Amino acid sequence: IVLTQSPATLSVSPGERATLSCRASQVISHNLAWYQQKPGQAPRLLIYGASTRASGIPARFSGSGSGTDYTLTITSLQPEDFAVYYCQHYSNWPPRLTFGGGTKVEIKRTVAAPSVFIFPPSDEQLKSGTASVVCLLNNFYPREAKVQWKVDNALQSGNSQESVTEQDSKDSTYSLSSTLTLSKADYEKHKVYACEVTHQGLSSPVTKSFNRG
Amino acid sequence: SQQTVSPNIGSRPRVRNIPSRISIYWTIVKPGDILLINSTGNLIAPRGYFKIRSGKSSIMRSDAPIGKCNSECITPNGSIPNDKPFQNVNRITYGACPRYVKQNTLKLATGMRNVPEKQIENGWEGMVDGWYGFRHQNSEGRGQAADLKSTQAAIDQINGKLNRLIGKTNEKFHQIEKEFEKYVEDTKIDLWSYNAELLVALENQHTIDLTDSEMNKLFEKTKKQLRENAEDMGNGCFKIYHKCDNACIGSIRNGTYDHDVYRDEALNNRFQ
Amino acid sequence: KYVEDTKIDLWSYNAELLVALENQHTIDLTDSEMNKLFEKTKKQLRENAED
Amino acid sequence: ATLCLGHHAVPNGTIVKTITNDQIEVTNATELVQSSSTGEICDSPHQILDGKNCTLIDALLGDPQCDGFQNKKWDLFVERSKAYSNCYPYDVPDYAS
Amino acid sequence: ATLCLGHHAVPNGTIVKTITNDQIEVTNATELVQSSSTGEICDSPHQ
Amino acid sequence: VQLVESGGGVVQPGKSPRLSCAASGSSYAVHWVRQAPGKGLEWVTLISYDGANQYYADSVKGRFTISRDNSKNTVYLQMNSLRPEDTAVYYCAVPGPVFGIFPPWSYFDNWGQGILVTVSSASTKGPSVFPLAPSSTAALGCLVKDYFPEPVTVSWNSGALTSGVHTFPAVLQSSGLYSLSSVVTVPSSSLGTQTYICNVNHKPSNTKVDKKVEPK
Ligand SMILES: *[C@@H]1O[C@H](CO)[C@@H](O[C@@H]2O[C@H](CO)[C@@H](O[C@@H]3O[C@H](CO)[C@@H](O)[C@H](O)[C@@H]3O)[C@H](O)[C@H]2NC(C)=O)[C@H](O)[C@H]1NC(C)=O
Ligand SMILES: *[C@@H]1O[C@H](CO)[C@@H](O)[C@H](O)[C@H]1NC(C)=O
Ligand SMILES: *[C@@H]1O[C@H](CO)[C@@H](O)[C@H](O)[C@H]1NC(C)=O
Ligand SMILES: *[C@@H]1O[C@H](CO)[C@@H](O)[C@H](O)[C@H]1NC(C)=O
Repeated sequence: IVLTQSPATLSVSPGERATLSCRASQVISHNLAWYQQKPGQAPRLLIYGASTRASGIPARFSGSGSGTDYTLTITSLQPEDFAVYYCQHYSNWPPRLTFGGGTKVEIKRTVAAPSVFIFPPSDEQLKSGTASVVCLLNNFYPREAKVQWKVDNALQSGNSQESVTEQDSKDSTYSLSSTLTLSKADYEKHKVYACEVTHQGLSSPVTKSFNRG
Repeated sequence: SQQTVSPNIGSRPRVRNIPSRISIYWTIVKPGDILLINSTGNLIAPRGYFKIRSGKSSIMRSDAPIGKCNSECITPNGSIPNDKPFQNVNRITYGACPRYVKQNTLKLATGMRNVPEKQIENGWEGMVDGWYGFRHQNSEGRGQAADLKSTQAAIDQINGKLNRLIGKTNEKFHQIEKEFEKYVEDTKIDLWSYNAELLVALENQHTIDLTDSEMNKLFEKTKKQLRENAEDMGNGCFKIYHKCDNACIGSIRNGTYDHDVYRDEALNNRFQ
Repeated sequence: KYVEDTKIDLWSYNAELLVALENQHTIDLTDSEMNKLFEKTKKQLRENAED
Repeated sequence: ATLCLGHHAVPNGTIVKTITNDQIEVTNATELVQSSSTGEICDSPHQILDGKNCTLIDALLGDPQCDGFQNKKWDLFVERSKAYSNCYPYDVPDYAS
Repeated sequence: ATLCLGHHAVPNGTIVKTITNDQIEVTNATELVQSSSTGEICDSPHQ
Repeated sequence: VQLVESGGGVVQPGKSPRLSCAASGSSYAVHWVRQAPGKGLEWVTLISYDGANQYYADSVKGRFTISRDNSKNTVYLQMNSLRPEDTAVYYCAVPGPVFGIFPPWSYFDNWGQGILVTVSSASTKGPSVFPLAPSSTAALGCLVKDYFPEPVTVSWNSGALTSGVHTFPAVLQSSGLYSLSSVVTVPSSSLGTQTYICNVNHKPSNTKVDKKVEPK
């Protein structure tokens, strides 16, 4: 049996209520458990037997459901509730144990456009055999961002590597970095290198290009 | 409507050193209507009107402190969680509350009948990994193993009825929460207490029958499996008329056993 | 009002419980009939067949 | 050579009721009646108006001690046993209504 | 040489409730609640 | 009833590392749930309270083995026939009771701290710190390319500046080596005055590199 968790991410402000869904491929007879995973530490058991709340868990965590449709509710969300949550199935006769994909309970914030910055490769790396082009998307909201690479107005594939930070302590913002790897030979072949950023905070896909001179 | 009230001049027992009084009256004026006041003295006139809405709101007499927390059900003895389908805290409630019953305890059986070792119903305090299982004494030695099939079948059913009993399902529920005379309230609490007492009895009667069955089924499954190769040795044990290694017992308990393999071997030891 | 609501809540409880009880019996009923017919066949064929 | 068939047991179990039994010990059980309370009304999710030294009628008529209650709303008004009136003596024929 | 024992089935059945199940599909079912009305009071048998 | 895990670090395919999960004094059943970097939870194995039965996921079936030494009060996750798809944080777990009984398959009310394994077969290479030059409001950084294993500690001006910092997590390249960037923001005027050095430090493959940024 397979567990499908929705939404993959849920944007919530403190005080608000969260509604986390877990869909099973077939009836699981209430054998479901919910876990809270904070970064670095082991998952924390919240609910078991779909509705039974674990020892010492605050009353605000409410587990429900039947058939194949189950739910996890946090009636009045505290700042300490922002984490990843996984639903879990278990059974003894047909032996089974599955975990869902997990849902991120993200801090709701106002839409903020990324501050786009393009960095050309260093002279030191250039004289090593490989050239790495870096694009910086600073302090943006929401997480959903699209970065495209254009080498002399030509889209790349499988030579780019994205890396995003966690929601900032102060303004719960996101910062992302896409790095394009090219050989010194291929970097010499072309003149202009563009980075096209698509984000809700921008009215149109904003580009930041540079020339070798 | 019309309300005529005559002022009654006369001293009454002094209250905050006042022998006089003010009798308060109210009038509701509908959107079409007009309010008409006639007075030749002694009137305590209004200064305007109040907004008058439908319902949903209420009042409660309570000396319990208000605190920073979230609970859907309120009683004058403080808020209560609405997990359980019934409550005995107070007949006076405001939110989506469990029904009020006279009983302070209603135990819902969520297991099987307790028949312990100390005084087929062989209760083993040592079997803690399942509700029903096997104990063998063979060539290799002694051992105990729980049957997870009969166990999961019993767990699933208790899960089903428990969830249905405590809400936490997707419905128009089995025991819907109360929202919200003397005689009427007592009539209510007596009929609801009867309901709770009968429901728990019915529910537990089913759960005992349920669990008793699962055990009987597992004993009969073993009987039909071993067949002539064993004999019903009084109690909950069988006497297999051949030798079985830790893999032979495994084949019986895991269902992959047949009488044809150990046929001639069993026929030999039995006729002695 | 209060009396009528008290009534409708207790009668709605009755209907919800009755249907549950009735259907619980009907499922048990029909599940049995099937199990009985399989076991009747098992005792009839005996050793001449295998499950 | 000897295969035994048993079940789970606990030293002391919970006594329950069935249709044919008023007292029957079972391995595990659960409570269906809320008997305990913290002893405090929660603010969330309902609008609570603590009447304090005021009655709703005193807040309505406008007793000086109740001036703070003007134009206030509520999901539930909490009336205290220690509340008192401190304005002109009055009587409300049909007060409860 | 091979004797199979089964039962009746329908593509889509009716979902009902029992003591242990809040949602259980069955082959056939019937209604116990009158939800519809013509929208007219009948003269017979009352005055 | 605290649980303690051991047998982490970096491991080269072909080797057979042994993962250990110890208790605090009887015995329950023990499960193993793994979490790949950036990915979700995956159940891999379990061993019975006694040890008679052992169940493995299709992912690790035939490659992993589970054993238990009640005498030592521990469970052993013997992992052989490695794949770089086993690079995960391993958590041992204890199944919780259901209606008074403790069957092997259930929820987990007790978890180990988590031990990370790294199936890689890679040289303990030191990082090559390259700068990210600020163009002519306003950002600059440090490309800390090709290093192994995890982690690297980066600080700006020996821990002088804190506000405006953004150190991205490490990305695993095709080269089987990690690489990360660290950036900062300050006015496009103050760059001419103030100088910026990214103090990069690698624990295995011991190195404490320093790199200054200059406008082009
Ligand atoms: C039915 O079975 C469940 C387990 O499936 C029993 O739940 C367990 O109840 C005990 C009650 O003592 C809990 O023990 C804990 O002990 C510590 C130390 O003394 C104490 O600090 C805790 O407050 C707690 O009392 C245990 O955690 C709990 N387990 C679960 C999973 O909830 C239940 O008692 C059984 N009910 C009956 C009536 O037999
Ligand atoms: C509940 O509420 C009242 C509030 O006046 C309190 O005095 C009383 O002790 C409580 N009654 C019960 C039966 O708990
Ligand atoms: C049943 O019996 C033994 C274990 O004792 C094993 O060889 C066999 O594969 C098991 N089969 C199943 C279906 O569990
Ligand atoms: C209520 O009245 C008492 C005197 O009867 C006084 O001491 C107290 O301050 C008052 N409290 C409030 C909340 O007004």
